[PDB]
Amino acid sequence: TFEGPLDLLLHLINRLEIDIYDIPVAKITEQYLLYVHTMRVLELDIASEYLVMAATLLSIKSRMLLP
Amino acid sequence: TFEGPLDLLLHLINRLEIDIYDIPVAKITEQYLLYVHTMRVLELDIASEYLVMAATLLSIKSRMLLP
Amino acid sequence: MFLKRLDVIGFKSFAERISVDFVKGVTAVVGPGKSNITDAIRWVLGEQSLAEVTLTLDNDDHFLPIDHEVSVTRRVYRSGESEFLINNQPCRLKDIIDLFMDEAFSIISQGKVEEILSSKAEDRRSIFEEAAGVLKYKTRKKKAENKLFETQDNLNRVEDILHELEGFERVNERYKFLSEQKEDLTEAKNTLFQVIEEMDEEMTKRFNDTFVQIRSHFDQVFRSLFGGGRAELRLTDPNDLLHSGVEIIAQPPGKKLQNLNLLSGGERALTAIALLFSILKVRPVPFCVLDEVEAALDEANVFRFAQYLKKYSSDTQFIVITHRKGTMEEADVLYGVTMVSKVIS
Amino acid sequence: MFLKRLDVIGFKSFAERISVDFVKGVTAVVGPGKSNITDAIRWVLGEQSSRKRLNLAEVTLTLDNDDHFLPIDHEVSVTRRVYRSGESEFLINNQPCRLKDIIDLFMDEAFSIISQGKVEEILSSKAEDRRSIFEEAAGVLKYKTRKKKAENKLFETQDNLNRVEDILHELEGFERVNERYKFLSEQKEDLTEAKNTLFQVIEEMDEEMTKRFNDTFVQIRSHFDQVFRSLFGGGRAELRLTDPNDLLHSGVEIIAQPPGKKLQNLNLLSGGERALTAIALLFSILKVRPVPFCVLDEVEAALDEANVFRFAQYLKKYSSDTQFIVITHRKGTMEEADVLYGVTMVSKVIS
Repeated sequence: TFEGPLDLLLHLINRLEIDIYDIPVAKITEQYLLYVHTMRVLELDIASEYLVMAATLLSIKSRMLLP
Repeated sequence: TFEGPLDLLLHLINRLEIDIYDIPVAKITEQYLLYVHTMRVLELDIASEYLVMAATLLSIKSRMLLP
Repeated sequence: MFLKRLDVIGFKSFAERISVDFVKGVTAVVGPGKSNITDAIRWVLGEQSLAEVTLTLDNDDHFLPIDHEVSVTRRVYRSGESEFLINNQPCRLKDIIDLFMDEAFSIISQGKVEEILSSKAEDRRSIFEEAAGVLKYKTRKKKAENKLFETQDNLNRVEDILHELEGFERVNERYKFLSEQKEDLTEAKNTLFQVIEEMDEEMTKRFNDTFVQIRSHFDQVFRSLFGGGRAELRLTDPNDLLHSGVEIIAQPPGKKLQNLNLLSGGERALTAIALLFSILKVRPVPFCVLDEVEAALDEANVFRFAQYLKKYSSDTQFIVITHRKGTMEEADVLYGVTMVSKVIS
Repeated sequence: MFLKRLDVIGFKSFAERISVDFVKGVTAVVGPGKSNITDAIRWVLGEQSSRKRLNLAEVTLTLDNDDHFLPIDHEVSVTRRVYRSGESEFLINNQPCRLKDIIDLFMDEAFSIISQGKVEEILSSKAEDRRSIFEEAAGVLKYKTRKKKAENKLFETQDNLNRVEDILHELEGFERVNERYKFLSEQKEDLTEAKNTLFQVIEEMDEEMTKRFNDTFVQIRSHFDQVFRSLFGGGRAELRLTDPNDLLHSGVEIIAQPPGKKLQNLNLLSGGERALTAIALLFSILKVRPVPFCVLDEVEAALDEANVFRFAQYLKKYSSDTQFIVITHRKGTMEEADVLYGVTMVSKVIS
């Protein structure tokens, strides 16, 4: 038992999606689409959280320069 | 210009932290500690988000089994 | 989750306790003063909205089971104070959300259905931005920018010393480094806007990926109700998406593809009901109430609409209030409400 | 961000408009009926806290309207009304709005509002529930929510297995059966593998959650002792842990020895010592998860002078951090203040 809590639930979550939707064919279904949206919007939001924190340190580091 | 929006702001964010706090010595400061907390709590929360979604697909896949 | 019950005392038209027991899925309300039950929940939830002695309090209770049975109850007086109680212990309002965000319910009246159709097609996209889940990005992106101008102004303030420094051991070692470091800083800055681009690409990619889905169901649901015609949602300024607008065009059977309103009728009604079933497909919610919405529809219309909810059951909990026949017998459980007001089956 | 102003009409003791202009950082309020200004913001904000005027040398009133000038990164007006019957309205920049709409830039915690009772709210509470305050500063509550639902979600996937184990024994015995059973137990075996490792994940995450908890808990300990001295000058101050392990549901004791009396239990300390310790505690929790709004409602009234000084000192120094609006009759703060508004009972106010 090793690596992370996260990537291991990535090995996982990925393995599930395929086992439900991406099973032979990969059939697009109303609640498949839903599934991707909920997931694909998240990543944008997480990214936007690291986006705010990134700009933040910049203003901070921008600021240490000068008195 | 390539790879991701994310990892590229990881190359970045990492490069900033070091340039502010981890500059010679690496001096632990009140607002350094703050910085790590805000960051280190996030990852837990993000992980906990993929945690809920992981368990979800499981109940779903658990469910396709049976009628 | 699925609402158990509503306790009602002293609210608007409500004299006695009249408690309402609220099945899972479909539920119903009849009257010519009945209208006020939505308002109750609407109010308890916190969204906007002669023969007996006047009253100084109003108390409404939400039985509402979650994954336990969780009571949400709200009071007001003259002077007057207002209290908040989860499972009958007094609480704060931020405290109301919680399991709400860890949107939620939709509350639909005849006016809201005009709220939409009327609104200048600019602001309307907000409804799609919301379903495209793209609003959160837009917030943080916005603050990262306001944060970015900060780091910017500090550069300008830095550019200033750099020219003053055009000329002991102090100067050269600093200037060598100062412009060394600032050069590194504008590199960071640059690529952040880079990032906003890509994220704006995904934001829009996110937007119309969803916008396309809402289009499909809009036309597909339109027919299931009108039987049929074409329905599309246009885009004013196809590009400039983030601030672009959304037109709504519908041709009910008969009259050709043309503009809403000058359609008139309860056609212009139906199209929106059609629209709403479809937005509900992309970001669904397990609470839906409908306040006398089908009153412009003719029968088989009223049927097909009522049909849609008949079929929309296992999805979300539906409480619709109307005097209409199509729904009433196609309903599950009815409570009569008659003006002071009273109710039961 | 930093509050610009408060408009006040018809609220509790407030007859006329009395508008309050609210500097950035430190600000002040004097009186023997002044107490009601915190309540205003407290109420306009929506946190818990007659409610409209009625004063008998003047005609009773059926509305109450309070306005928050409050500039954000624009100048954003937050304003709240109530009547008999009565309706209540909500207006951002004087256009009517919903309440979920209130949060927004609030979460995309926030402010702290501190009265004498809240300072008892803490000290009294059975040391079990107290940890909530540290869980909150350790930012560990969100995990706890989602973890909780993932578990409730996990029992689901569980029960379906049991329901699956049932057919599997019924299937102990055409072409249908063998192909299915071979696969059924093939798949269920894979499923309990998924399930198992999820709890695995909750462990690690619970390790981080607690790692998260006391990493923060340790910081709040340092400042608690360091701030205690800066006020008492000095003694020792520690926060214990009942059940050191079992952390997630463990408790937190608060022990303090002010100068003189030895290290011993709060309350039986008595005084405005038992007061001060909490003010000390609070400056320190404020260090780990700070907020740019702090109000203090007549909090220093048990402190003696140099105490009142050092406390008031602390805010004198706590300026560039957050905006401070403290309300008191106390002298230490009043001259160490920045800007005072007098409030005198109907009530009236200005400098």
